[PDB]
Amino acid sequence: STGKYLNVVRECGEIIYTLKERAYVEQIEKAFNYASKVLLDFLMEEKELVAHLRSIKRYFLMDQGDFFVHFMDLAEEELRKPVEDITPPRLEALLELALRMSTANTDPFKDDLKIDLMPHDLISGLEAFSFDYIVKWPLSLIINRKALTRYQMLFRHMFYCKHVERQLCSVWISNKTFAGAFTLRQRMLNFVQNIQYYMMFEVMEPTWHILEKNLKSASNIDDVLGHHTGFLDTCLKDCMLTLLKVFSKLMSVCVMFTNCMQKFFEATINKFDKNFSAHLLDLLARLSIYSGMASVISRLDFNGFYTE
Amino acid sequence: REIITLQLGQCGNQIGFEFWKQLCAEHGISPEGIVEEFTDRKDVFFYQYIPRAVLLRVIHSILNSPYAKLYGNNWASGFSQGEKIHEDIFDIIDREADGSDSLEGFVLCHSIAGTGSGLGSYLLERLNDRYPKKLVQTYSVFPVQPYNSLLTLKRLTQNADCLVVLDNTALNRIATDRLHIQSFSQINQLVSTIMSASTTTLRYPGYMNNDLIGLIASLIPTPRLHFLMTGYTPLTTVLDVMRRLLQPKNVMVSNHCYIAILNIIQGEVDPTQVHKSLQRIRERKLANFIPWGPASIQVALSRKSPYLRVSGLMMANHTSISSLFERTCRQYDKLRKREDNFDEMDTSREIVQQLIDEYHAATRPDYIS
Amino acid sequence: REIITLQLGQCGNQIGFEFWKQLCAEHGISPEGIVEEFTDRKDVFFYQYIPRAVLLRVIHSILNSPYAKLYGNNWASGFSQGEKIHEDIFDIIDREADGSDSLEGFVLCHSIAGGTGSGLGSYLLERLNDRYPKKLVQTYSVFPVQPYNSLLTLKRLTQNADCLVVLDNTALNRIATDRLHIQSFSQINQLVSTIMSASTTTLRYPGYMNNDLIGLIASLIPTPRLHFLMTGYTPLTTVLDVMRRLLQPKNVMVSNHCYIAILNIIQGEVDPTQVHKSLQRIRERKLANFIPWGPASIQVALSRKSPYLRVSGLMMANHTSISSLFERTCRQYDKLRKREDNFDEMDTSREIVQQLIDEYHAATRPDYIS
Amino acid sequence: LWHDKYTLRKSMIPSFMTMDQSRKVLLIGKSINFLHQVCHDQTENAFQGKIDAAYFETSKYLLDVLNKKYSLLDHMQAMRRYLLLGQGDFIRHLMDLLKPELVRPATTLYQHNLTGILETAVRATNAQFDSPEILRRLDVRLLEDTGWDVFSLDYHVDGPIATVFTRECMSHYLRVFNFLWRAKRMEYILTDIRKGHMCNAKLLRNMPEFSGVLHQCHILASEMVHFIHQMQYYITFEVLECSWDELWNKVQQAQDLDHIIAAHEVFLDTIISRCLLDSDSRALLNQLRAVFDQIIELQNAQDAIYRAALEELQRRLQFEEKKKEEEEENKRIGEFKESIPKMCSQLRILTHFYQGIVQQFLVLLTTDESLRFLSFRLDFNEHYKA
Ligand SMILES: Nc1nc2c(ncn2[C@@H]2O[C@H](COP(=O)(O)OP(=O)(O)O)[C@@H](O)[C@H]2O)c(=O)[nH]1
Ligand SMILES: Nc1nc2c(ncn2[C@@H]2O[C@H](COP(=O)(O)OP(=O)(O)O)[C@@H](O)[C@H]2O)c(=O)[nH]1
Repeated sequence: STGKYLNVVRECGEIIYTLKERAYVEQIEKAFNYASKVLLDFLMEEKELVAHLRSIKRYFLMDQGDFFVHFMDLAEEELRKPVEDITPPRLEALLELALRMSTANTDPFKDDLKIDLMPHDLISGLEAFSFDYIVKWPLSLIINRKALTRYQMLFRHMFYCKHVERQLCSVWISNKTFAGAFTLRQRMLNFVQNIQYYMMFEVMEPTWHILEKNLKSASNIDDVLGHHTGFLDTCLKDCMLTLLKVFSKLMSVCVMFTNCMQKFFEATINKFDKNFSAHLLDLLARLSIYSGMASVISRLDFNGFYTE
Repeated sequence: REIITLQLGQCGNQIGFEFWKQLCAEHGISPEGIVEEFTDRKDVFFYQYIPRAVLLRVIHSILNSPYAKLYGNNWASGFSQGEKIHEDIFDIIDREADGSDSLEGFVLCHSIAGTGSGLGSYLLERLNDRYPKKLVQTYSVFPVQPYNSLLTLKRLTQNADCLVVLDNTALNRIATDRLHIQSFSQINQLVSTIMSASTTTLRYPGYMNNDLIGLIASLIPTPRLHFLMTGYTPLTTVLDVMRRLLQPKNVMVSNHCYIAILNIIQGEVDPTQVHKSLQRIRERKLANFIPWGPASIQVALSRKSPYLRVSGLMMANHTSISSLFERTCRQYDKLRKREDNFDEMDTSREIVQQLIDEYHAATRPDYIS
Repeated sequence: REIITLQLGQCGNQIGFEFWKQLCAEHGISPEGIVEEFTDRKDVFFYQYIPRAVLLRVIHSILNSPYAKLYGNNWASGFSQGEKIHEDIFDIIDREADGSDSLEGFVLCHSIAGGTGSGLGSYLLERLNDRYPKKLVQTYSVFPVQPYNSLLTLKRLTQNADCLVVLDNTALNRIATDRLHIQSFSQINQLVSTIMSASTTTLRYPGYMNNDLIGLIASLIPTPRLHFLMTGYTPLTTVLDVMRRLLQPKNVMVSNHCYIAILNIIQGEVDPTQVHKSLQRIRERKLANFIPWGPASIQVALSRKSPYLRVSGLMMANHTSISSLFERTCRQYDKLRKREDNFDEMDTSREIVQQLIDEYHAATRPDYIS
Repeated sequence: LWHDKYTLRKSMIPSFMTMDQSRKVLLIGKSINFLHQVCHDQTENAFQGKIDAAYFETSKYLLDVLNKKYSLLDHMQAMRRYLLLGQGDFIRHLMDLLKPELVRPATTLYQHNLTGILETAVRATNAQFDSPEILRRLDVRLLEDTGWDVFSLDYHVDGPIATVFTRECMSHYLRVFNFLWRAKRMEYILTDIRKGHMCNAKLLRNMPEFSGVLHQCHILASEMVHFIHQMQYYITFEVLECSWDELWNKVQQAQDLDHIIAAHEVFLDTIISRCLLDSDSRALLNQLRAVFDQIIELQNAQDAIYRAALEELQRRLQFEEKKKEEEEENKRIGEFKESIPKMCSQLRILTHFYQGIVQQFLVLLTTDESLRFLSFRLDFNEHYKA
């Protein structure tokens, strides 16, 4: 573990034997403790590991807001087209233009974002889009293809929830210059914007806040490799990503209701109500039966509503 | 998405001129419109730096101020003269619209109490004709005065897609209670604190709320109940701030229940005790909401400007705002029994009555139908 | 290949004099027409040094300037007086032409708003189309009884001049009040001369492409009718920022719709490897639209700033919106036609400008062909 | 001298010298032998530091003598301006003077005549203000048809500077110069046509029955000049200005004359690769030649339609100026209108085949990475790809 650190820095830019005295055992540590301090600092100041994980969080966890509100605004018409119909030379030209025009311009590692259209959905066109990140050799020990697709599994689950309430909030202006759908839109908007808040500030954030501090007291690489996969298996557990497929079908009636309102009937709005409200009550029934996974209910209802 | 702002009348100019001064300092921008060396998204309000403002004898006071390189009393007089310069002021707004990438809104700052009342009534009508897809938020300020006030309310209840009330009366109390002033040059310092901290989530991008339509559609459930009041405590944990916002001593307003609450915490408070306080607010029951629809409270964090400590602002949609109207509605009938058709006032009179009824119907368990 | 320029009327003479001042300052040439000690190809516009200019009251002002060592109001009156002195001016033009090794074009700088310059330039354009059939004619015409003269100049310019660059005093004054805070001719003329000097940058500093006027013309103008161009000058830093600030309507000197051809000239010392990324991202974000019928693209070229004199840039566009301006003039003419020997020439002018506006309006259709 | 005369010996390299260090000495020795003869100028761990100390000084000096006097460096810059058309100003005038000569067949062409033309261009353009030494080597050579198939420049180099080029860089430059010469005459043709149309419509703008077919002559031009005027930019920015930057960056910091040879040898392996002159990209270049041919066939089918309208116009001028009979010409004017739809079927079938060879050209680019930047240049605004 000593020389290997010396090589991922070199290519980029006395000991005696005694018995009953360890004048060499201590000598190896006085060098290994410098062999690491040059590499770790090499990753934080120049090509900014802790200053390298933050950049991935901005796009994968969608921390940076100015980049997505400007990217989906440009690449929406070219995503509703079906799969095997869109030219990647057309998307990447919009991704590059999305970063520079936004406030993500101050990012040294921004040039490692690549478009990767997955073949399968979250078990087309829009449900088959996800970023890909390529990293060099020495850091590839920590963030590798085995533990990067996990970053790509909890990304699409957040790009879906960000897309629906992006257009659900878009129909909000079209109707505002037949009159009983406003109290139903309230039932779905107060559901996604009550899942997103729990998903961003009380799930991944807390885990991330711990990891940053949990990497200051690291002692060896096979521990950092534990504080990382110990962070991804928690985000995928506290979220609904690990089954709970009722959420998948629950989202269908939300996005489809946006299509009906976009076709501008009175017997169809009330049809969505009995269908969506029934699907929601299936969620809180299963979210409650457990041994946080319980505080989510306090986020869904706050007025004692849905007390049935 | 850019937001082009408007300033009408002596009030709108003074609050906007002091709104920009609060923003120009919150960024590293010298009053000479030159960036100082000394991450914050600044493209929404500034054009690469020049503010996107369209002002309309206080103007000379700005041209003599060090910020010069940064750019009657009847309601009928305001609406009449506004028709005579229909093409003049729309030349400016149009040339400022297309030059922008993608217009998003029209934050309009005007007081409903002389010419700002009649002119603003003219603009909010004309914008909906040409621009039908542009949100129009207004930071209206509450004070023949009963006449000019309510007439603007006719337009502000069917044109403006949002409205933030800031009455001078309740502000004057906070000016007297915790500032001991006895002046316009002081109460506006509080107004500029409310206007700037309102759009703190647009200029500092976070997890959510990266666009104006994200702050609007969350609070306003229906096109009519679109009036919001504010609350600003710092004049310490998140529980200390959340408890102070709900006290009636802090709200800028002189049964009843909330509709939607959004909390803005501009501190460096760790994001782990954010759910604990919300859990506690539910237990002690410091606020009640509508019984018919599911109403929840939302809290949002942000980051203070390093170039300039925990603060807090709350965007509230409270039914008790209906009280401010009744004070206007009441004094109107008194002036209606004291002295070419005089029908616009009566037609405006009817629609305000439809609005107040809608509020008092919002607190009923059967507000639907 | 040598380009000869002509200056007519007060506006044309003033802008040409300021352009020559700017160009002499860009090179090492003293006002006394003597090279100073202190790579730049200067043979095109200068003769071994004397400029290739033909000036046609302000001449006395120029003769009193330190640069002395360097050399009615009706349209019908201008045309008549230009017909009267055909041989007198054409002897000068012909001696300066045949004195040159290989003539290339005839740059004409004049104001079509009114006076004698309008009619004189009309007559000169007709006579140059008559005599020289193989010489390109570019015109740096400046836009403002005025509607009459303007429309007549447009009638003569839409068939004779093989290219044209519009300059509206209204947009220039708007920019002056906005970002220069003037409230004057001698101030807007500064920006005019800046745009002009930056227009012919690639001819004086040789690069990979654009070593001749045809290289600039044939790229933009696809058909002989659509030969009106507009200008943009953003610096008043990466190339992406420059290209994003250029396509903003705030900078274009112009008072559905789409683009026909775009050309960018970058005079900075920028890294030339990021230009393809800039174009990729511009196509991604879809900041500008093109014609639907034919394949039209945007071209970009670099150059070097004058070392004797930072990143700048200019943009030449073929936008279908320019027709709007003509409409106004057209409109006014109609308003002037109903309020007051044959008076038929003005009618023919109205007819041909109506033809041109119809062609512009049809250019933005997916079936513009036929 | 650079390409030949200095070849490493794989057999007599000592074991205590790594294979990479043996290419910094062969590049340092060649940098000094070429600095004397051709340029016409005369002056362990400490061991590794000595090689680099002699590298970052000799090479940095070779460029100074090759940029101020024209001196191994002052030849590299001067060999890009002329042999790689990097001058522009000089090659423009040189294509106007060789036009009356190369149109003749090659049998009547003799080298001793062209040299007077080349010498005339260097005196007229800005290339006169130049080092006399590098101008002594710039000459012509005749490849062994038409004059536009056997003309090419050579710039022969012998002496110490010949150990950097080594007879192979001079066999690659001419392999490149052919592609830059073709893509330069295919452009000056398309600015001649585009010049004809600006003087064409200034004469026959009075025949409203001819503009219907004359229009298809303009659209096919403006659709053809785009494909060429865009490929010129990919040649300038993504092949020349980009691959040369990685050479002048690995020269001002290299040394020992063996990091210069290896930096200049790979500079000729990317241009051959970035241009379509590779070995496995054969199907792509032969596909491009067909597009180069369609530009000529337009220029032949244009003047035929152009001149046929000037004759009928000239007769119509004299048929009325001398008289100011009437029935014997209306059949001539009547038949002339009947020949118009015949010519329209030419430009309607020439265009429909030109688009069939470009939309096939793009499909071949999706094959090796830098070519993707070309597909965007052509397909801007998606004029193709539906
Ligand atoms: N909050 C606040 N209100 C103001 C200020 N200045 C003026 N106002 C309000 O504006 C109203 C007067 O408007 P006025 O200036 O006469 O409008 P004008 O006729 O267009 O000039 C008063 O009723 C005040 O309530 C200020 O500095 N702060
Ligand atoms: N942009 C610009 N236009 C000018 C300037 N000087 C004059 N003009 C224009 O020239 C016109 C007057 O032309 P005039 O001198 O009367 O022509 P003349 O009768 O032939 O001498 C006015 O309408 C102006 O718009 C100038 O310095 N800049």
